[PDB]
Amino acid sequence: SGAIYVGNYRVVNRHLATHNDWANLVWEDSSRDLLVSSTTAQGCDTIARCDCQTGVYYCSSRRKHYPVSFSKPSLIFVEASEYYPARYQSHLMLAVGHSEPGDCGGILRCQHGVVGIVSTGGNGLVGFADVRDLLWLDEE
Ligand SMILES: Cn1ncc2ccc(CN3C[C@@H](C(N)=O)CCC3=O)cc21
Ligand SMILES: [Zn+2]
Repeated sequence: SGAIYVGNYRVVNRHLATHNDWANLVWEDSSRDLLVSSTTAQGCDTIARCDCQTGVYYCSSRRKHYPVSFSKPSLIFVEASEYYPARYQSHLMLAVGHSEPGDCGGILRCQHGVVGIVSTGGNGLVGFADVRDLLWLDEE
């Protein structure tokens, strides 16, 4: 579990969005496993606007923050799960690291701010849904 709070927006994994998130929906994309909803309170996170490929992510299954190298956002095939059938997920970045399904929502960050959230994994590879291209998150 986990979310990004920037301005009057909440960014979560689409498969973990609540009824309030869908009722207050701003934007969602199944192929990215992302959903953004509106909030009443101002958020404190800053989205990174960069092409960093090094950062740190939080892994709830280890209660640890791991420094990683990660790939550029790309279209990657993702196996079937209880949430989606087998499909290609876009804007996904992989790193060599530990993750389990419940780790989705854990933030990946670089020196410039929030890069993305854990969304996929397995076989010692963790996958993050990129958010750096969503420039509108920085303005109302
Ligand atoms: C985060 N993580 N670490 C290992 C691992 C193994 C399997 C899965 C399966 N999965 C894929 C997600 C998607 N973005 O398609 C949806 C939710 C989900 O349970 C995730 C995993
Ligand atoms: Zn950066």
